[PDB]
Amino acid sequence: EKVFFVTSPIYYVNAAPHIGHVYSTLITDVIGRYHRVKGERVFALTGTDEHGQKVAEAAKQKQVSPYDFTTAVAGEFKKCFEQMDYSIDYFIRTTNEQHKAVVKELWTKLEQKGDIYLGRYEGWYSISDESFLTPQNITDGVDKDGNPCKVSLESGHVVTWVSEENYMFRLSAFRERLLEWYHANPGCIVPEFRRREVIRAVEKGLPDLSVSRARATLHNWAIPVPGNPDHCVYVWLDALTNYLTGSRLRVDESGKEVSLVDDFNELERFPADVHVIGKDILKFHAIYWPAFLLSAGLPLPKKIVAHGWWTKDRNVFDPVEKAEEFGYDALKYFLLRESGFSDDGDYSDKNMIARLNGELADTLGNLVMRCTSAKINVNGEWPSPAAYTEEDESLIQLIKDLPGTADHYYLIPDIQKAIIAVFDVLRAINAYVTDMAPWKLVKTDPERLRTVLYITLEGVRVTTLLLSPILPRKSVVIFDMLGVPEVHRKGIENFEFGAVPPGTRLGPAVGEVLFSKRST
Ligand code: MET
Repeated sequence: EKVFFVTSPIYYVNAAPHIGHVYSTLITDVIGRYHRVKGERVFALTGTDEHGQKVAEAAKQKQVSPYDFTTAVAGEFKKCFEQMDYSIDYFIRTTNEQHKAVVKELWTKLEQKGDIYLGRYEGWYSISDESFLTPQNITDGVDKDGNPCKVSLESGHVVTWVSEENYMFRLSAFRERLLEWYHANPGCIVPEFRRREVIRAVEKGLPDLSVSRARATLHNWAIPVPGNPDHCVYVWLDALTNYLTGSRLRVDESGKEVSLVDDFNELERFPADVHVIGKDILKFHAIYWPAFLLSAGLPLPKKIVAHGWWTKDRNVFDPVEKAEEFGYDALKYFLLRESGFSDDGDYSDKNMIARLNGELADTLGNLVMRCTSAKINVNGEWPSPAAYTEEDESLIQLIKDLPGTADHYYLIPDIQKAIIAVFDVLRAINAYVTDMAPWKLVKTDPERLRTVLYITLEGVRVTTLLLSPILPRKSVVIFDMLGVPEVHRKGIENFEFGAVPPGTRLGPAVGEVLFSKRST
């Protein structure tokens, strides 16, 4: 039993935070939140990648010091994430002095294992991606000036030739072990088609990887190689090490770091159970990272999950403005509902309003009000049910199964599928409620209404619970309206049908609603 350790990528600070980072961190936040709902220990991690030529040259373009630049843009990332209302346990910065120490330790470990030698890298590089590319991954294109140039096929950013004496890591020696790893743990990369991609690439063969650069090239904005101050550590080896650092940091409740433990086992976080990443940074996490860890004699992460978006890029979205307009919880819902493992996503205002109105308001919202309405629930309490009809049983079955199903989806992790599963059950509850016409039963048959109302109430409680990682603020409101005690708002014990007893009283009236419909 360990601390469930989930991470987001750490984002370059060349520019202000935008939708892409918010999305990536959201996914990390949800996975964390679900596992806390199951009553597990969690450590969710996010932060900023502050070294390198890319970041240095952005600070240069704004005619400001790297220290001041990175610190300002970091504060912006932090402000954005506080504003987005996540439940992240720590925000790491690669400029952190304890992080630097961890990198040198890891470097020293790889060096002592014999896996680092002085060689040369002569070949193409994308500064914007901080990525080495072979000639098969470039093509002709254009720069900001409008001259003919070479560009990455990965991303379309400008590439440049590099010929440097660099320290090299023996990546080629780890090809077979990475392959054994991919096959022995077929869940280790998600979604499955990116697992195939990684195997195909490693199958083809692996060159050694440049893990240092000449200090002139990086404008001295990087961690020096231990025992060689002429060289700086590759920004990506620096960056990937944040996962290790984060796993070794004791943090106060204020969120500030206060100690770096010698040994990761001390905090029971490492290795990560899930690395959330974008599709643009797959090779670093599924090829380079496991190879460093194997060299270092460290344990590998359990899962890498690579979503359909980019970690970084240029339907314009200031996440905070859209949240101020449509709602924080609803914006998160929409991003998680609309985004599959691809770019097949419609983020138009039209479709956002359709989903807000269609699902959040009409399906979930309406259901809460019906089962809490003074009209239908005249006693304002959880009634004790009478005998169940077959129709009752069928809905009860769906509700009884929902947690196990949603659980598996959350553990893939495929949040979209989890959301869809909950809402399938919400549609079912509405259909039942339409059939039973409890408004009519209030007069006709109060005993039958007890049964119908209780099942409805319980369907709403369980669905809301399983949606609580997605709608953290609104789940609280729903629970308050239903009058569910705090103790029952968490824990797998409360995944069970019938956890909240008959006679529980509902919360007081607000009459403000849950999700107001936006005009079309
Ligand atoms: C260890 S994850 C580093 C990710 C990189 N800074 C990016 O924004 O893509």
